[PDB]
Amino acid sequence: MLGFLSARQTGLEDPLRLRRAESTRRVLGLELNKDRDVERIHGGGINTLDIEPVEGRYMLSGGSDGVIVLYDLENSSRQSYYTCKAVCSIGRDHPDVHRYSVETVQWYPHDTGMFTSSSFDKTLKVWDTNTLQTADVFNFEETVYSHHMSPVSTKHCLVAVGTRGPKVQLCDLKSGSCSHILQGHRQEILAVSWSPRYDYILATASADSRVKLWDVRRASGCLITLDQHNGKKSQAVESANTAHNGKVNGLCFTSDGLHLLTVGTDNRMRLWNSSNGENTLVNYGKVCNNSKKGLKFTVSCGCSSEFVFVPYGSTIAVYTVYSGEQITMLKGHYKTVDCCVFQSNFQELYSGSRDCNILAWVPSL
Amino acid sequence: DAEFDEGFKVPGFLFKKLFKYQQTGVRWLWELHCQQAGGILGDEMGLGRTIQIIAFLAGLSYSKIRRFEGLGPTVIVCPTTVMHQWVKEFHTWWPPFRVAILHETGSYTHKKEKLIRDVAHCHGILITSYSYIRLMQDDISRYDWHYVILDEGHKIRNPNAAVTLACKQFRTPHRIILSGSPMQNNLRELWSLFDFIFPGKLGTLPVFMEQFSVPITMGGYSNASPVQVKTAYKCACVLRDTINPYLLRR
Amino acid sequence: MSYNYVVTAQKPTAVNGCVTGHFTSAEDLNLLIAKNTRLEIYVVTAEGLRPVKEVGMYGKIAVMELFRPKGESKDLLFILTAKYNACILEYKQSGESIDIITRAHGNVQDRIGRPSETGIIGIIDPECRMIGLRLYDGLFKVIPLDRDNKELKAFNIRLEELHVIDVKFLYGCQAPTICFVYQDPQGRHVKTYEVSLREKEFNKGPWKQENVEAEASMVIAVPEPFGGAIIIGQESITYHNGDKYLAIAPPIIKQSTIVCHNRVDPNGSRYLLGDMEGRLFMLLLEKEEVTLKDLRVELLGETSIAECLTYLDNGVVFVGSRLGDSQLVKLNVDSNEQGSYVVAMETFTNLGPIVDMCVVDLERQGQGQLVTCSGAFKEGSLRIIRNGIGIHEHASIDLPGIKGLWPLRSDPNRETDDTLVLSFVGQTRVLMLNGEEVEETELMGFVDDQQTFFCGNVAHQQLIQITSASVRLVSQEPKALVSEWKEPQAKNISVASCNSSQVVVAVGRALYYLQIHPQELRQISHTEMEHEVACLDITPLGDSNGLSPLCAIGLWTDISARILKLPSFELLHKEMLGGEIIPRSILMTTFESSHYLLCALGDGALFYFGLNIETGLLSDRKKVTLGTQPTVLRTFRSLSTTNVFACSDRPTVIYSSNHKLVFSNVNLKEVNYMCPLNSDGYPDSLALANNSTLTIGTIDEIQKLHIRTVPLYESPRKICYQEVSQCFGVLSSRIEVQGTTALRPSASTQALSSSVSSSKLFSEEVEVHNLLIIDQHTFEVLHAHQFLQNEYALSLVSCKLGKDPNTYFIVGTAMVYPEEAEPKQGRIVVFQYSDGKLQTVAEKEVKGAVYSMVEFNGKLLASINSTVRLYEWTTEKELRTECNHYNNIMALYLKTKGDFILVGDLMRSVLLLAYKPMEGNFEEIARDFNPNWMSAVEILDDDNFLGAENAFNLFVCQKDSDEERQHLQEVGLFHLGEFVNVFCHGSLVMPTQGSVLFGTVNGMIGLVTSLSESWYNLLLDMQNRLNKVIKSVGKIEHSFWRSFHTERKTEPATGFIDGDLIESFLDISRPKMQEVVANATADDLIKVVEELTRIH
DNA sequence: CTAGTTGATCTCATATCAGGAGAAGGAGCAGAGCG
Repeated sequence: MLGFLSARQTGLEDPLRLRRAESTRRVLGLELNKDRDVERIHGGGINTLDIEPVEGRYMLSGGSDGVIVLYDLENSSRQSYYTCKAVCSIGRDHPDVHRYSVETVQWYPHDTGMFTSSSFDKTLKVWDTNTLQTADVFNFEETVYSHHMSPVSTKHCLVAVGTRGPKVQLCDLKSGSCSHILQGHRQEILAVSWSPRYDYILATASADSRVKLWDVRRASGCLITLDQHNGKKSQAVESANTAHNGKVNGLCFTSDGLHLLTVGTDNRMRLWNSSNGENTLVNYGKVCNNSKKGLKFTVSCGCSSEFVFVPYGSTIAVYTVYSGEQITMLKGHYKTVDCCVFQSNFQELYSGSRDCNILAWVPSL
Repeated sequence: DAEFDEGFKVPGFLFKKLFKYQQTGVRWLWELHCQQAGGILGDEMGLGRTIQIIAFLAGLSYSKIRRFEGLGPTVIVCPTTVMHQWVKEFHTWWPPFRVAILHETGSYTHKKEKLIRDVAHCHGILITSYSYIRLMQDDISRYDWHYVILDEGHKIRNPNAAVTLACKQFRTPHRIILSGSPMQNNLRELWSLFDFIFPGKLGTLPVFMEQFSVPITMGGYSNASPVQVKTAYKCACVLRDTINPYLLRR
Repeated sequence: MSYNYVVTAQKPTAVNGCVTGHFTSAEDLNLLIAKNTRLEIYVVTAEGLRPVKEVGMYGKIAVMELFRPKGESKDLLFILTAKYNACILEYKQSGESIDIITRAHGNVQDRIGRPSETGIIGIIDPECRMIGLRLYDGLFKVIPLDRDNKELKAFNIRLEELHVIDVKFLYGCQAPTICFVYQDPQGRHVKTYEVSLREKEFNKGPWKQENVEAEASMVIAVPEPFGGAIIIGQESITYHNGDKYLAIAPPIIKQSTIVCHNRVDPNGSRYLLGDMEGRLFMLLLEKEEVTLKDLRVELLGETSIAECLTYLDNGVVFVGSRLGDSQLVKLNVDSNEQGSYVVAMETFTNLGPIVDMCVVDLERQGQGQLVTCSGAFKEGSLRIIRNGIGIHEHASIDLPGIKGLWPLRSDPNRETDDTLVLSFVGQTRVLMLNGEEVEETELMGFVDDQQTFFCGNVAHQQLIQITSASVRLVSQEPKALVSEWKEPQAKNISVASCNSSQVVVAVGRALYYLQIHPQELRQISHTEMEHEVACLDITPLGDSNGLSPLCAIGLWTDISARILKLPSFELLHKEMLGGEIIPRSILMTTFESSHYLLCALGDGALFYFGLNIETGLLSDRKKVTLGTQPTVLRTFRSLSTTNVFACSDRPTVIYSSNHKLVFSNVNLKEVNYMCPLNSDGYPDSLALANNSTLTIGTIDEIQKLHIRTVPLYESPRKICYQEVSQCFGVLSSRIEVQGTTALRPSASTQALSSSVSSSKLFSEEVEVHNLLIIDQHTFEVLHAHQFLQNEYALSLVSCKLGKDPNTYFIVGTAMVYPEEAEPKQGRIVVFQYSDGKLQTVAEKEVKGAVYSMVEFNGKLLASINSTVRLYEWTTEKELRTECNHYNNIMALYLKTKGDFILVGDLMRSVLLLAYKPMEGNFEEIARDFNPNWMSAVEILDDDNFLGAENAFNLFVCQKDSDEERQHLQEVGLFHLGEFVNVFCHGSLVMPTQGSVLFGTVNGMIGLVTSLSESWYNLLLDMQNRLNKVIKSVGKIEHSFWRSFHTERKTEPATGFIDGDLIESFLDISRPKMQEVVANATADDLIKVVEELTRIH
């Protein structure tokens, strides 16, 4: 490394090199920090975590018990050891607490003043962070498996919601219009994700093994259906063009938004070109999931090489996105792992699990 | 010429003949085309809804926007009285288009399917009536239409009429309704019109009734409690917001 | 809120990009040079380069390429900025006026995207159908040109290969066809695509993907006769045209990697190839009748380390270097008897990567003087930068103890003074100074037996000589004296004064007025003062009649530069000064506005006044201290106006700029006396005497920063000044190959004495590190101590610790082995330089790299890998730990002010630490929780902390005003566009508070200083006005350019004023100023901006 | 051949106590293994 410092200092390399390379080096060194803890507040498993996109200071966390906890990730104490204390919490006594498991929780991109959370009580509630009161409640006729607000839309403020119904609901937070539906799936929608590149592209994955990308502006159905083989097994599309051979319970666009990673219960992950949904044939090997609900996984950002961190049973498996090489499997949870979220500032990973723990993985040295 | 966002140039002489509101309309229709969504031209009658369509399609063909090299084959469904009116209108305000009439009167004097094929191949503007749409859903819905304008489109206001289903078999996203009154008795009519132009926006019909028609209606009755008045008010505003982009009602 | 003023003391000198073409005219051959933010336009003359225009971009010029669209007369310039401002610039010269009109511009930054590893590539289709930009991984932006935009609307084509090394547009292709090297897991391959602007997507390229060398990093598009491409890798050069595959592995290019290239010909039969070692190769394509027969590489020679090189014409090659001085070389047809064809014609100063610098008050003046570790591997050097007038020493003659100098026109016809007079003790010796030749030949009428207080040319075609005894008015042409006056009591004149018309000479406590008449000397006035005369001046200034009206006097025991009305010797004014020291010189002159008086005391104090022609009353008393020796003031008339010179230990030119009196330094050791001379062989020259010899030369008077160069021939890393020892300690680094062998004689290997570290603690090409002790007068390497094998010296401080009095060179090192990514081992070595030797006084094995050491209140504060610990110097002379601090990722930068320690981190960005002495441990006071990757840090005030993030930004943190009090508040944000390597308190000069210099990778030296709230508000207002008035080259907005920019954040600037933009308020015409100053008057702001420019 | 007329024929739109016997399920609960 001192070579890296000397290269930065002399302008041999752009300073971008040392960031990105050092960021990567940090990611490869992720290790369970016992020099950092997250305060236990969930009585039930953590289904979801979300670090705020601006300033990355606060994390939301949704539990199987229905509570939403709001954690502060900055070490405000002077010690080197700290516990990420829980700022607020939608507890059992809140009048608005969810009744059943919170399945997704998301900071409003663009501003930390409002977050949204959806549950198995069939509601997507929008919250004022400051007063911690709901500002809006959308009711759905079927249990919500995931939602997602666009990380990029300065223009629209749609929330895509996937329920057990076969239809994707778009909920407009600007005047509250929960009527719009995308129709074309056939079984529950286990994962939705807006594109980080394009304002109005949404990808939705369903238990029917199909993943569709939609231009929600468009009035004409899906843009693309991802097909495992790219056409080697080609049929008039009524049942073919499955992304997976099981349920597809996870989606994640890569950072720059040029590829889509889907995980499904055939124990595979695939990487897809998000422009024409073609399959890049990245291998990745066998990725165990048997989650019956959405599997929340992330990608890294701002490294030399992009990584994807996928819950693999009771561990987080780290893979290199574009080559498939499994970097490592981070082993520190006790029960299955439900969600991992990446802190892009410091290359830290937080992962929740059914054992009611949120473990921080920070680079060593 | 007049220029809009991506490549839309409408000829200047044509533009100058238009009014300011008709120009706004042409812009709105093109923005929809960009979204690939449909809309309702709900201008009050006599403002000249047809002129705006002429201008917009003319501009689209002239700009040669990029399957289709500009304006593909298109079908106009209008009430039986006004077919030759539309033919006349295309002929004056833009001679270049071929505007075939599909009717017993017509001008073809052969089998009709040959005419359907002819227009779908040479990329004309097939005018027809709601009846011939109901009666040849098979033939007509086999040719990749580019635009599916319905004039006086309120006739599709019954979601179960045969003509409604036939009109909703067309595949292109560029569906347009020109309807001076896109709602006449109840909102079920509105939902039907939106389900032609934009099949998902207002949800399914049951859900639309449940969420919008019942509350909005109950707020009109004399004996309705004020609470229900306010629910109606809320729902009505939500509905307007939902339908704002896709309805241009001057 | 913080109020900071950033300005450029030295513009960037590193050439990051250069192109040639016909930009200023169809017939001109231009060299366009991009230094980071400056675009420099030259004309390629038959000799050298003639500067024509230098413009300032509001951006780091990332891409810079000339292209000629069809029908265009002359080349247009495409520039892409690091913040992705694209523009197409055309040069329009309208007589004297020169403009750079923006033919198009835009911002092509994608909202999101992984910026490509290899960096911003910008290519232009050889037929100018499109500009291809690779900015992000997996995308390829196309800017059409055939669709003539003014906004540069660009579209992405998705590139199926995500790691693209280099890319070029091929020649002789009906379609725009790109050829790029990309890296996939299966190796590196070269692929081609055809670009369809109509389909806005790629197509199958002419010749399919080919598996190329593993380290292929360069693509060379070869012009039409051959077509194809030449891919340069580390060990091979291969040529592809689709069916042809020439491949060579010239053993000579294996030693270093080829990093730049240039097409010598128009037909691509010859290319220059520059490597990271500084070798220059010529790649030859042998045609066969046309196809390509074979490739040859021949080593032309060596140059500076080239970043970019361009072939101009007639063998003249511009070698633009980021690491060393840029070069203008010649390529000889025949070798130089050393195997080299390269012959350096010219060298352009480049303060290269400034990795460290210090401000030393060398020469014991009141002037700071930067000494910087500039440059790199072969181009490393120490640069000494200072502000002072520079003159050439043309005519020297060594006559001890001069006490007089006067210009005399011995040829009566000419108005040039072709004769020079000098008085030494009791006689006068003259000089013919004929031509450039200097010898002593005697002119009649002047005596070799008496001292001469004055002589010179006077009216009526007469010369005058005032001696210690009596005055002599010679008639020039005919013969010797026909007029003599002497004191009636024959008392020696003690103080004299004279001008072209009259004479005024003091005789003790009384004064005598004489006036000249042709062949006569007439006495008129007389007075009896209280005490003896000290000094006079009677100079006619703005005379316009023939005689001065006024006189000034300094007297003994009543110290006062008083004023006299000339015809009456009467008291117009009597102003005291104080002190027991007699004034030794007094002068009055005009500086652009009116008569001023300049009276000085024997200790360099000097008072400037506003003198009236009617009352001649002294007011506006203000003082300036210049030197310690008694002084003397003699004027020389420049092109522009009167420019007064002060002669003492610190010779200083005196002058007024924009109606503001300036006190410039001259970079000569000492000057006893001065006199103007404008000979036939010497125009407008000076004649400066010292105790030994008579120095002669001329002054440019441009007040430019003078830069000395000490070639080290090895990368300097750190530098500190040990005043007690009169030396600089420099951490140097040289690269050895094999045990090992030096590739060249470095400054370390050429020291007077030497030594190697013999330590008991720890028991291709490698870096050897040395500690150079460098003489602070001669800048010779007094000593070079080599450090252990595989030991990297990182930090270096000079200080004295504890209570012992010795001043130590303390080096913190690390043991670097390739088996690891972060050193586990290192040591703090204490050296003492005494008796020309560098003894090792102490050692301390630490468990990490010692990135930084600051001396902290008698104690050594080192930062080992992630710990900041404080060491104490025990009576036994060893370092003993006192406290540690661990809450750091990497404590890279340490600063100090009192009990407070500012820690710049690798990526946690700043931490305000306090050493509470009462307890003996650190306390984390405040911290900035933003993820800024620091490059340097500084402490401006007790609570303002300047920072530099590696994204070319400056931010100022502030301890706010509960546990939110442990949050530093970023109150200042500013995008510098430069990579700061070092901050340092000091100033290069003799309204603003404090002064922090910084040195950057590009070679900029800038200056941050604190403003008050009122001035900051005013200057921000004018900044907005200038933005509304001044128009930038690529129509970039200044606010956008100075906006804080990071890949995960973007905020507008605040708390920082671009002193460059403000100082640009002078270079605009008066109507534009009035546009600026609509809502106080303009002259107020001109005064303000002048005073602002006074700081650098 | 061509309008005009005329049946069908379709679509669409308009509104508020003296029974008895037996069989099936469920619930309560004793108790017996048994892990």
